[PDB]
Amino acid sequence: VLGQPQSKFNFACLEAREHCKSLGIENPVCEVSNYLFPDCRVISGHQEALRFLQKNSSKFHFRRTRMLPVSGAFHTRLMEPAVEPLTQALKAVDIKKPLVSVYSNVHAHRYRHPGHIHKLLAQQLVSPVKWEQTMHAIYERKKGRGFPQTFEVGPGRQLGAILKSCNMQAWKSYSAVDVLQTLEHV
Amino acid sequence: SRYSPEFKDPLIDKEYYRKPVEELTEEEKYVRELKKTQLIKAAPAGKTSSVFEDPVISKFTNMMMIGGNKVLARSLMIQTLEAVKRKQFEKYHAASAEEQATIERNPYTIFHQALKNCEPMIGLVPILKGGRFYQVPVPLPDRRRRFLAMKWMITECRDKKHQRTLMPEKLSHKLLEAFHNQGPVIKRKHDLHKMAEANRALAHYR
RNA sequence: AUGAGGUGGCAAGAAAUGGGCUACAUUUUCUACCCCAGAAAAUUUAGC
RNA sequence: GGACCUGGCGGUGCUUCAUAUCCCUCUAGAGGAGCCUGUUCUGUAAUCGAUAAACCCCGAUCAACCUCACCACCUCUUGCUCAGCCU
Ligand SMILES: [Mg+2]
Repeated sequence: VLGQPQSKFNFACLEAREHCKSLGIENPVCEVSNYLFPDCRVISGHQEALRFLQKNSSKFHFRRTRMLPVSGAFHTRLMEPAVEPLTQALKAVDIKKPLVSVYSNVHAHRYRHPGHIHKLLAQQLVSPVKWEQTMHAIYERKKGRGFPQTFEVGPGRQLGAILKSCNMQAWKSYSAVDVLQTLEHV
Repeated sequence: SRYSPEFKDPLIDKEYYRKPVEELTEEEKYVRELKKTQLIKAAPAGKTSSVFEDPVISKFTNMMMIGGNKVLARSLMIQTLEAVKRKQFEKYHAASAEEQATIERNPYTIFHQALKNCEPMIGLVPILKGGRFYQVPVPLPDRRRRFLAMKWMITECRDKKHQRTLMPEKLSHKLLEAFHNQGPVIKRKHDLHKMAEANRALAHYR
């Protein structure tokens, strides 16, 4: 959902839940799942709530609405059954101290002590992704000061567009690694 | 101000000075003699004795300017003029023999007439007397309406609904629409003339 | 002892309001240049 | 008691105009987003606290086992200098 300045997100989620309560289901789920860049979020939950939001976008002041091609509502309490499995698999693994500053998604700050990554990697499963906060925490600085180079190591260029929306100046020094073709045959 | 009160504004009109002394009236002779004694300010960058100078287009360019970037504003103005000229030439080449006599190809004439077609003569003045705001009709001065036409044209061309359409192209289209008494600026003039007719009973508050 | 030291503990939550820091683009952005190029995509606070 | 003089009216209303401050007029923000925050309330035995005095190691940034303040236990003393005290 891409909102405008007059868009109220928690409010619209509230009516999206009222609709499903009126229909009648156990504890309807509809909350912001991803904060990507200003006024753009990803809502997650039951398809009825998302359809309500899509059909009442005009009332909710949503400029654009696009259903993601994903299996289900990620980053919500609906994914709770997937927490206990992952935890066990992470229990055996010995996580060391990161050599570089690795930023988290649950609270959008650097991982400090290695013994807390174990539970943060599981809370990330059922917590919203704080991408905008992470971008601020990495690139926030005074006007005029230089920005670091940015490399998107992986498929696609979505993070490039998100960074462009978040910080234009940080985006000026952004580049993407081509994983579909290579200029030179090494 | 860095000019003393004695300093007077200069007169750049070139043909005024070539006026024969015989034509000069006694009052005009007196003022010409008086200006001799007065101190004159340096002519500002801008107006010139050029025969192609147009104060209306200069004011429009200054009103489009952002952050003092006058080069870009003049570039946009000349691009708009060229676009209007080329559109009129294209429409002229494709017109019938009798239809070519009523097709104006002078961009300056089109610009002036389009701005004149958008000038409102009456406006409103917010006035709160009884604790509630009251919009009262008032006759607009000539300068006020000349300014309002320009401001409405520029604001209409600055709307965000026009996505990625460059300013010269939008401005030429709006100018050619207003030349024919069409478009949203003419409608904004009409909706002001109507909303001031709907409150002709409030003129008694003036 | 209103002086000097040892030991441990002290981690806080809610709204309602005020301020501050960041990006916010087509009159834009990147390269060459420093201006004739190529690509991308309502309230209210101040001032004159 | 007759006639007259000066008035004041800390005067009251209207009439005409000077009628500038202040509105209206012009420009740019602020209503959005993410943070940190001042205040207020409530809480604990305790203080939510302050870094010309910590940590940092692109930029910043939280407690730091810091440190001064505070709570609970204690200890030093004629001691630094006829001492000492950010009362
Ligand atoms: Mg505390």
